[PDB]
Amino acid sequence: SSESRLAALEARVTELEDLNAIRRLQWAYGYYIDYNRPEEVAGLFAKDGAVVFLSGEYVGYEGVMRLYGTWFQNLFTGGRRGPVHGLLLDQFQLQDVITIAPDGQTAKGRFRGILAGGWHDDIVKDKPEGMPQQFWESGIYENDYVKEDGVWKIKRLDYMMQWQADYETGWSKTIAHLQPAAVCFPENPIGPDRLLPERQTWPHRAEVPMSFAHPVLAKAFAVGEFTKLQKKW
Amino acid sequence: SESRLAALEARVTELEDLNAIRRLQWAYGYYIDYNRPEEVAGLFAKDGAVVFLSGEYVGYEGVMRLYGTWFQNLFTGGRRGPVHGLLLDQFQLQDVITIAPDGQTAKGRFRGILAGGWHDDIVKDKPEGMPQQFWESGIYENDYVKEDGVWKIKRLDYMMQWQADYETGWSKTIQPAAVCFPENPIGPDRLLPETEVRQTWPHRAEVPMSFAHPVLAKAFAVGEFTKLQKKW
Amino acid sequence: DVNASSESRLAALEARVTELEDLNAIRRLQWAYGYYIDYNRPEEVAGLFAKDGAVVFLSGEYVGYEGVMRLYGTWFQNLFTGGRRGPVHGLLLDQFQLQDVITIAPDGQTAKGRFRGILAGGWHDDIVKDKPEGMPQQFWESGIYENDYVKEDGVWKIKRLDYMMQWQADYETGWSKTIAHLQPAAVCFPENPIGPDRLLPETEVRQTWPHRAEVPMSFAHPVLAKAFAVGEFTKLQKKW
Ligand SMILES: COc1cc([C@@H](O)[C@@H](CO)c2ccc(O)c(OC)c2)ccc1O
Repeated sequence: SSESRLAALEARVTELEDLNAIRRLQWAYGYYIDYNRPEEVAGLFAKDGAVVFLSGEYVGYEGVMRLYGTWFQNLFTGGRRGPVHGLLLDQFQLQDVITIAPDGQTAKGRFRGILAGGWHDDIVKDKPEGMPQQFWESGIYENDYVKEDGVWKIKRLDYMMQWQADYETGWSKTIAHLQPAAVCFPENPIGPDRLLPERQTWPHRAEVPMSFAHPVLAKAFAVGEFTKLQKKW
Repeated sequence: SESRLAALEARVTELEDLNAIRRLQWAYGYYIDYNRPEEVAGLFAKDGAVVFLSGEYVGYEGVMRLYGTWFQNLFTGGRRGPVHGLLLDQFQLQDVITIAPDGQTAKGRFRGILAGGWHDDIVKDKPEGMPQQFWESGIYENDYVKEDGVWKIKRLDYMMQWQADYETGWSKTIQPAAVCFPENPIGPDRLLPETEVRQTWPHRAEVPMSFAHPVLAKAFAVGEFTKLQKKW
Repeated sequence: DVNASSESRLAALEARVTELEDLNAIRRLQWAYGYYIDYNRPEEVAGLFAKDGAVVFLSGEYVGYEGVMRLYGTWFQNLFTGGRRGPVHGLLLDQFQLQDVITIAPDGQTAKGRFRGILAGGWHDDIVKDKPEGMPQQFWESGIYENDYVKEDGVWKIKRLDYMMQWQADYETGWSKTIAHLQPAAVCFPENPIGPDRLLPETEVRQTWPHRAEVPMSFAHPVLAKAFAVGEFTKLQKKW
């Protein structure tokens, strides 16, 4: 009942540091992607970590460099570390809800991003056909983390786009586009390492289940009890 | 050593308390974006209240009536969301939380920015007089209680600051007293005093800060600094 | 560590808790800063600063209470509200604050922090008669902060507030349509009543969106730290 108190405090302070460290991975991730810097992004990942993009997984430093570098950086900046003249890709990061597992060796986190993106008139000659010149996009992250040798790293980065808009017309006017199945790397040089089982896009919606327990009611939370209090109108 | 331990334990409790109160607001946001009124109501103390457009919605009943009977019916036709073509993302940010000296209540300032709308696929279901797609921002100055060791929302006070049709923007935007529940099926339980009534954008009104000046505290006096400012 | 003394363990916990409180206090200065500037309240802003602190605006420094009152009061408050503490009818200047990455120095007495803002700004049609010529009626703007902090007598204060605008847009036309405007060097106060106390070197002059320039990260790589080397990862990237 002094050793017990110290050990219990040490655990509590470790969890507070764990939360800060995991939130920092996401906030840093954002500052690196805004500048199309895939190297810093890949270094955030456990070597067996993955990024989920278009219903596949891009695995390890190779997969992360392929997605953010071979695909995105070539597409957006012509294969230059950013930022560069006339290219905006700000993915503002916010609203972290992080859950450390009981053993303190893994964690989950919900986050979200809002992207303001575009090719300025000065560089729109370099914009790929079929991309809007300036756009908004938002999505939800439900990510996994691992603590390796005392350091938190990204184990799974799963960004689920919720909506997109052309700046000029807004989210209400976006045309649905049917998403074909990806071909994997290596046959597809920018493809995923592997496919997920069985997402079509805005205006279609699908819940992203919360990784976090109800913060007041926890496992006792029952929807139906509360639904009884609502009426038709 | 007992004095030192107890003082450390208190400091760690306050750090946990700040995280727990911020979590209520961030979770609140993820639930409201999905028109999930049950999860929202469960965040509240049983004697909690929501202040919306100068009325109070009291307890689980008031909270279910505001977010369920009114908003969920309005936006999704009375379905837990998210649903096809309906956007109601209220991004939550910029927490400044003050735990009371006794550690049993707290205040927090927060803010939200809402991207909202009916996609062309579902605008047939949009009520008349609502814009198809809009931005809105507002400020929260909330109250919290720690009940049986658990932080809960005591008073959620959201004050809308501006709204814009997506197409025209906030500069180009163009309000009766509420009728209470139950005569108004979606009304508040009670009205705020006229003195606390807010008119909307372009009309503005300060939302006083719940937090002390973070550097000067009680010593902060505006007039001392105003002396240094000139006309231009 | 079951082999460490209880004293060493206590002291090490006390240091750890102090660092966690330091991070919260520094983030609070930026979040509070934002709520004060959104209301055009220069006095509360000035009080956040060390007395020898500065704000970097357009390649100059505004130094101490005087400089901070001059930038936010004499210049900005006069420009936006006609010299009234806000908020006021029809005037929007919301600079949403987010995405803190804060690094406390080893000695615990200084700190750096990266942050960013996104501004939704404008004059409502009701007050646009009072808008200065050459300013858009409604606009977006975003910028990056790389700030310095000092802990004075156990209180964290802003030592250097360095806001670097990254982009701006007229609401109607968007960031892709913004016209580059060549930015002349500032004239200092006092010859310029709203000017900086001193200029930064030409080498620190920034031209504006669509021109871009990195704002180096104040933080180490959060996983690899000083071991992070770009070239090792660049080897894994191919042409496409
Ligand atoms: C009180 O809690 C909140 C309420 C809001 C509403 O302003 C939003 C979304 O419910 C709204 C926007 C446009 C409307 O026409 C509308 O009509 C009822 C409601 C936003 C944030 C809150 O926390």
